[PDB]
Amino acid sequence: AAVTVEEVRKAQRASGPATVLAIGTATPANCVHQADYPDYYFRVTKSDHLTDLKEKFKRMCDKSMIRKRYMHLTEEFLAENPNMCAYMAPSLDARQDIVVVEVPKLGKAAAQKALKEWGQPRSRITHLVFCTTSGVDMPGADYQLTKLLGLRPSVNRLMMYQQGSFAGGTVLRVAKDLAENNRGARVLVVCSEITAVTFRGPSESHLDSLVGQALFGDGAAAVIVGADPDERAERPLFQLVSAAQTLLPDSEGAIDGHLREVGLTFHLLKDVPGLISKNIERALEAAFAPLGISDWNSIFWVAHPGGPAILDQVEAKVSLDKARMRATRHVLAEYGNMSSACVLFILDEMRKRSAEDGCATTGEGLDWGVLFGFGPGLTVETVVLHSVPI
Amino acid sequence: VTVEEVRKAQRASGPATVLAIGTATPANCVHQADYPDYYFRVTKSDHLTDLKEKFKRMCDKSMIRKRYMHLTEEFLAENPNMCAYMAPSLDARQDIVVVEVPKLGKAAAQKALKEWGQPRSRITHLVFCTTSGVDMPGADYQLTKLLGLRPSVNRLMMYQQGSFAGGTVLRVAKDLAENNRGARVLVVCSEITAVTFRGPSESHLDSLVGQALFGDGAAAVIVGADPDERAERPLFQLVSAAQTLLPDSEGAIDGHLREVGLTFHLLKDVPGLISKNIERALEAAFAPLGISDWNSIFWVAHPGGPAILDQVEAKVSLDKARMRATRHVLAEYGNMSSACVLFILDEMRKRSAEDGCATTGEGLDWGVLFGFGPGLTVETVVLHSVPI
Repeated sequence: AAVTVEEVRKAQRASGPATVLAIGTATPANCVHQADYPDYYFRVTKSDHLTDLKEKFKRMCDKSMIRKRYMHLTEEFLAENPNMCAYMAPSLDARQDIVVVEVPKLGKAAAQKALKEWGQPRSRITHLVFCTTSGVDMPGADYQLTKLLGLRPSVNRLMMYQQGSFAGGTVLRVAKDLAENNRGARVLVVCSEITAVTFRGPSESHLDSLVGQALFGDGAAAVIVGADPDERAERPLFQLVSAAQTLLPDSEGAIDGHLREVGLTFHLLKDVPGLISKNIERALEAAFAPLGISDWNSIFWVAHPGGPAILDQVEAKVSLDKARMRATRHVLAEYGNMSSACVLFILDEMRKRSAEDGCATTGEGLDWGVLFGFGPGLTVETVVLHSVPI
Repeated sequence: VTVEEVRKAQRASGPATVLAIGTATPANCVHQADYPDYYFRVTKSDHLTDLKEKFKRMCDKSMIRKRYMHLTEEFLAENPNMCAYMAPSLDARQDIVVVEVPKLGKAAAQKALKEWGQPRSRITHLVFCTTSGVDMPGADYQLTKLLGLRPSVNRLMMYQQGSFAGGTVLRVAKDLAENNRGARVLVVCSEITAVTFRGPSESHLDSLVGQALFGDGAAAVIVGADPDERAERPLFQLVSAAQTLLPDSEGAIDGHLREVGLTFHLLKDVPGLISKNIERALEAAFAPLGISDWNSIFWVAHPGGPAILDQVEAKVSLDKARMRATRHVLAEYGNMSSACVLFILDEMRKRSAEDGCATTGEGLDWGVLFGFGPGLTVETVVLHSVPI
């Protein structure tokens, strides 16, 4: 009645670009070393008699380029739940009972670290973006995390369920609009993935699911995003310049994922590394041409480590310097494939190594960077990042 | 090129505007007057006469005249596990909704896109919201294919949201259309009850009441900033958007996706809790605008149930005409979860047209859209009508 909508819009809106104010990561305590996983996995699933199948899983884990992973699932638990140890056995209820609890709990550990580095009180958080691919529930994990952290009972929550490995970029793309369109907004972004929904025994008939057993790991990464940082009170890490999403052509059913009574099952049709390599440059050009940037070796890289073959085939297609994917490959080695949370681990790794290596910026000395998310549909999320002087 | 130069050229200017609304439902229509007989027949529960009497009272007090349901008596005959109260059936239910949910959303999206009149290539964002099943790639991907939208459309997949997500999608579309020059957000809420349909159980009347209220439907809305005065005709403006959790409302509405499907659980007094807090939500949204006469703003309230509307309307002594659109959608469609408030929007502007009302908001200037759902979550969207 007093103010007009244009006056509200003018007042409501923020200035400046969405900025990463803090990054925090967390994993389950239980740590499984990749060198020992073929024996561990084949023992807990009672499959040591399938010798030829175990030999293939050994080479699978050898090619994985993963040194270790963290998993909430323990041998003691798995001994009590043979329905989650067989390849195809009704067990979704058992799996949901775990993830609907542990996924929010692990996200709290990651967000607690991000908030402590942030230094501001939780009460300043105005937006919560929670993303997971491990189970669904109502109220969602976003509700669980809010209660666990004690966030304001008016936080604008966004719950990303069953998204897939590309959601790491989707959450940044979402946070970018939330922080930039609302003046004092402070967005807590949380990705949390626990493999208890996809863990299952081996089968010589469904080898695509076997690679998942060699790559998927548990973990959560939290990020605090906001525009117009408070100087001397907040420490800008990266800037979210732009975000785009796209579907690669001829990639229709490349990676399918179905939530059934046997839990979450993944199905691999078509060459995923090849499909990404053939089109990565086109994604790079769409995001950096209006920027006047052509040298793909002049920008710091953040790529979802879906598998070592994806990294190799993209690094070879565009002739990347082997230092550009150093942070990406490092996270894959110490954590495995953690689905959406992976790209947020690499961000934390890149900035951590940069400050420890005396780089000029948080982006390995470079100014501009690119963040790639890869997942079902052959969806590619592309986020143009910018570093901050160190 | 510096980041600041990007930000200035990349963000939109005016307020987020609803440019079109389209709705769609399954063909099969089921009349509330016959549902007690039908429901207890297909579920083979006619031996529970005392229960059938309770259900009949549920349906008669529901203020629902008819509902649309993809589930047919023929299909239910071939799937007795979905007619039982608790029997393994998630695979069967998923097989339906992963296919029909995007398809029903396509029917509504076609309508909306037609009224919009612009080429489908101009759609830059897609927000897909459903509580009926999950899949990878999600329903957003299937709809992108079905509609022929551009690859590179920015998709947001809202799975397993609940009955408050009608407001959620608007909140999302608002920030998307306002921060990005040229963005045109296609918003689709699509719900199908084949994931919650189940037989009756004397020990769980709360699940039984869901069987009397929930219905199928999809609604599409096209949201954009800075409309084209020539090619585009605005319908509503999204001024603000806010979500909040209601105190002492823990466990009021729970929903679990299990091997027997999606089961709903009811604790506490949902209408009493929403009525007890509705005035705080109004004041929080409208006090900074100088508004305090709830009778002089149009209303779009999620019709989670008749009691909710009655008790909210009684709390603020609402002019009974303020809920006519909400209650009509409830009567003619039932509780379609997230899509409800969008159906109500469409019925508001349409009734506003054939009535000779000065605005799309029943002649009024400012309005409120409420979404109610699990966590006792309340979404509050402040709207502004458009002159007719």
